[PDB]
Amino acid sequence: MLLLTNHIGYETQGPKQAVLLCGQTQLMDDCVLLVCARSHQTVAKLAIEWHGKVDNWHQGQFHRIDFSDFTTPGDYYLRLEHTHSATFTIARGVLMQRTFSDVLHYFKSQRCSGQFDQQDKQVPLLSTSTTADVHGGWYDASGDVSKYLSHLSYANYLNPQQTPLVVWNMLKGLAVLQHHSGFASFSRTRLKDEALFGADFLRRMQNSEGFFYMTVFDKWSKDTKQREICAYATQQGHKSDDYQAGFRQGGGMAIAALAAAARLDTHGEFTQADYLQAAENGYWHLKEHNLAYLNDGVENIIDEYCALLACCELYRTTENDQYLAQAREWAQRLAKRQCSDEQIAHYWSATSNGERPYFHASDAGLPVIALCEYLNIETDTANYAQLQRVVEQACQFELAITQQVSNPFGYPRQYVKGVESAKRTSFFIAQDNESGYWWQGENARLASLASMAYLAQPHLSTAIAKPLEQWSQNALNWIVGLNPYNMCMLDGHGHNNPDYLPHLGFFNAKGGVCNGITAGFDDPRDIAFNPAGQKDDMLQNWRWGEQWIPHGAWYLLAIISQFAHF
Amino acid sequence: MLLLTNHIGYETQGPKQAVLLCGQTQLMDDCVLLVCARSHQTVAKLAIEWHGKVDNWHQGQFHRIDFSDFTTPGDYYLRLEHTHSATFTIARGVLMQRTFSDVLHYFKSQRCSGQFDQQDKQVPLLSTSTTADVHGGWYDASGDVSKYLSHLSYANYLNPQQTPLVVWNMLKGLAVLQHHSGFASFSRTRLKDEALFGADFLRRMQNSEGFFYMTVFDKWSKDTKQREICAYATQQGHKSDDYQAGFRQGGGMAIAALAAAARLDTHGEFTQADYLQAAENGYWHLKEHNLAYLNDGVENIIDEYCALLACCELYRTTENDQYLAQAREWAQRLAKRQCSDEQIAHYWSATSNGERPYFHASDAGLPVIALCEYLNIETDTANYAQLQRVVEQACQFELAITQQVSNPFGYPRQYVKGVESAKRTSFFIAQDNESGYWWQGENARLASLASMAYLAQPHLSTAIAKPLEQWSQNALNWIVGLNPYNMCMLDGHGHNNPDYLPHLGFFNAKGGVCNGITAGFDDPRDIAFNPAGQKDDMLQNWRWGEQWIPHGAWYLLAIISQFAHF
Repeated sequence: MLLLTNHIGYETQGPKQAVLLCGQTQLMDDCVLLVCARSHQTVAKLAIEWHGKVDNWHQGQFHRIDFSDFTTPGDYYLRLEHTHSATFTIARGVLMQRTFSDVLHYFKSQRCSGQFDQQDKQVPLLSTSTTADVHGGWYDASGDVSKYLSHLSYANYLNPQQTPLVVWNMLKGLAVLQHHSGFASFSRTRLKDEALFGADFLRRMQNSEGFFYMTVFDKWSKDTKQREICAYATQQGHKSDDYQAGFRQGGGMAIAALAAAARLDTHGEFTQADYLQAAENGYWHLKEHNLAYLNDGVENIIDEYCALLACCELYRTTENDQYLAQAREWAQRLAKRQCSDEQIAHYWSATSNGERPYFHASDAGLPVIALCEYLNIETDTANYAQLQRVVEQACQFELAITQQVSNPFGYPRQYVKGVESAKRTSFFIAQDNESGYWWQGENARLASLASMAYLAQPHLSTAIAKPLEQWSQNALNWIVGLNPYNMCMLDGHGHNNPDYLPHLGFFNAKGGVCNGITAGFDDPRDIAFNPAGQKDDMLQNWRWGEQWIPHGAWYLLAIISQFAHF
Repeated sequence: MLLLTNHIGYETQGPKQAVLLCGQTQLMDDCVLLVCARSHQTVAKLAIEWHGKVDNWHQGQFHRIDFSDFTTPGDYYLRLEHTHSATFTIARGVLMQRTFSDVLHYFKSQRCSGQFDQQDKQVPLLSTSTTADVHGGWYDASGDVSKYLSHLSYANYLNPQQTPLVVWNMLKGLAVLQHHSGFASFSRTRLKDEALFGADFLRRMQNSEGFFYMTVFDKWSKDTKQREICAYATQQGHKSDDYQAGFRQGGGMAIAALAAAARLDTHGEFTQADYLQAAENGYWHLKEHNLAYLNDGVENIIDEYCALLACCELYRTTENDQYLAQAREWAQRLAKRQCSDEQIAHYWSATSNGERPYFHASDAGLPVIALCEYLNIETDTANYAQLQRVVEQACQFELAITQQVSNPFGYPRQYVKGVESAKRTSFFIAQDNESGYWWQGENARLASLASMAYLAQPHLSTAIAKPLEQWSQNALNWIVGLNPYNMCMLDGHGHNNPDYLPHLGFFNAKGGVCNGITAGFDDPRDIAFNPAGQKDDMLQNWRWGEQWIPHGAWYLLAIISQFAHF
């Protein structure tokens, strides 16, 4: 008997729900009390909405309690007979003004420093006798002082955007809140400071030929002397000299950041001109050699969304028609990844035939986000209205799929497929993917989708506005404690914050978001977080408790997009 | 009915208590239940110890509940009829392994950066047309991006040690936990990284002539262009060109850090030789010109404790007898500050006549700490046994004074005197001091004293060991929520964390410790934290909610000393 809630709070003018975890499909009393937390007096009577089993999640039976129409600010909790929820807050831009500072502190806490950053001034390029100066940037995870543009390059369909995404997300934040007087001056300064710190690093990560180094990998040794520019593969981190980052391999996103970084009135250790050049150069180089840098030699959706962003950002900065033309092409290419099949319409396909769907535990939003950046700069109304309808259909999909089974928690669902298994709709990603091993929590994904929904509202019918308000909130709610494990994954907030590997001195950091909750280790249709079986297996326990900078970066853009939307 | 507890936990083999806040002097039933938090079954029956009123603290009536003899690890809470305490933990080195990481993250979060640090490369020296490169170090407070060796130099008896203390505390931490296998290798790396970052800054803060710059002050403007090397006075921060830091003005401590920094196998942006030189040079320069740099031209206790440390650290590093001789002199001088008067024995005197006692809301420990560093290096057994007895008597004092009135909370008491009041024993400092305005929370002071107790045990009888174990714990307990305001002052831990000025974007940072609780604003014998009267007055609300790097630094040394002691 648990009343699961957002451990932080709900928007005054926003969707609000909770979820009841119990034993039965119905109870005697069908009502829940919203109670003022100071006065302990009831302030609303709430109807329970029955549901029960969810996929095959062990914990028990789950039900929904909506209290959206309630719009009076303050602190409340839910009560149900004996049991009552944790206190939460209803206010305007609650998440933003509560967490934003701490998330940014996290980033500043995880800046590459000391021994490691000294060494990163003279880093071996694998297989050569060359060095590069690639100091700066952020350590990637609670237990990894390696620094990434991307990894899992070898699986092809999995490449997550890492250090670049951080930078671009931050710049994109500054963008939406420039002119917003409710965003404090010091708070704007802090976001520039961090963003430009990142930009500098991205600029340093570009080899003179025009490509960007993909990884600075230490094989998880925490050895200074093992820090090498490379790629790697498998869970044993076999290093390889394919360190050229293609569009999907984090290069596309690195261009987009540096182009946006160029538009700031201030700059970092490098000038605005320095950034823009590195962007333009880096783009036309990949326009030539992308395919040579792709492990399977075929561009997929990830390349398409990444490159579109790069072009959209370069046009904005330079106003040079070439880039609008390139955007237009990439957009048309991306719109082609919109596929319908015999059991679901307008899903995103990785492959061009529609045989393997797109699904991502990190950047799942970007398809729609990237199209929205295009729509923002596309003045020809034929092109606009075409790709407008793509964005509309893709959002209709996200809603359709997520509401096609019993889903009290509102957890965004997705179309997945394993290397050797059938296309199926799912809560979590296919564990049996091309990596051979890789799967973890999706907090990044959730916040990515949340961000997508908020940023798309400009280009969407007001028919589908309110539904996405809910979808996006339900995603965020999960991250901060409206989940079966009654666990806030944002550290230093809510309850039951998970740590990673304290006994080895690899702690989580306050303000960071951890990987999060996954499908069952043994049972794809169950749910798992640090399950007893594998909780102590250091080969597996990374999947849940460990923090990873994309989770934070997407959370940061989500809360800012949310703040802007109210 | 509140059962106040440590919001984190108690040592398995450590003193444990709670405090009952209620209405009455006695209750009907006189017993409290220690309850297992997982099984909800009783595990001990605890006697209440009656007390009632404390000084003139408004909240109500206070009683003690001791449960020290209970030594079974796990999670428990106290229950008393309907009401129960917050869950807490009993384990070995509980505070250290719970917080250490986060406190260090805080420091890395508060490193001087961005536009501010760029500007700190070319800082005007007030009244001249000179520049100094003083980039690095940590921002001083939640709402101050100025960087300090010390301030309140003008009041003479108030100078707190700031940036140097951080560095020295950290180095001193590394020292006690070198060889300690329970301190993770990565965790040692992080502490060096941060310490050496600090050392570099202290090295940069030394003008070539041999003195150190006292402050890098921006008049709280958060303006880049207002950053000037200077001193200042009053609450309006009137800048002045007396920027030479004497022994008490943070110079003594800066020497001590750089000397200890020289002993590390690794080094920062400057070499071990660079640090040692800056130390030796800086010392012999102050040995000459100290008096010229003191606002009132007279050395007081603060100079004596600061300089002793410097000498003790320089002897350890160089093994050059000159410094042991200097230590020996400073020690003899400091022992002279031990005074008895007609109502209290072996208090610390600021002035040489004993007319104004020493009391400090920051570094109150150092007298005894500095003598202990001397005792650590003093081989002549006459000198040792003399100053041994001083350290013994000074601790007997701290215990005597703190147990002379109804004191359920165990809050270390102190001998104070104002500009406008008689010598009196007190909980908090004299608000009516030489600053003209300055008084705040004493969390630094508490942790300073805790640290003192742990580090002194080597040189103390086992007769007075257990009492100081309790005193030190009772200090720490207060910081993390065993206080009338049921408030953990360590951010990201316990309950009711206070923020500072979020509406202006001057947030507290997770891992930091804030100023804390004070005497009543209107009533010296009451207690205050963000009281309604002054809570919104921005001229006064700094006194409570604001974070300040000494609180953190002393907390960090306390938890480390504690960890070492069990």
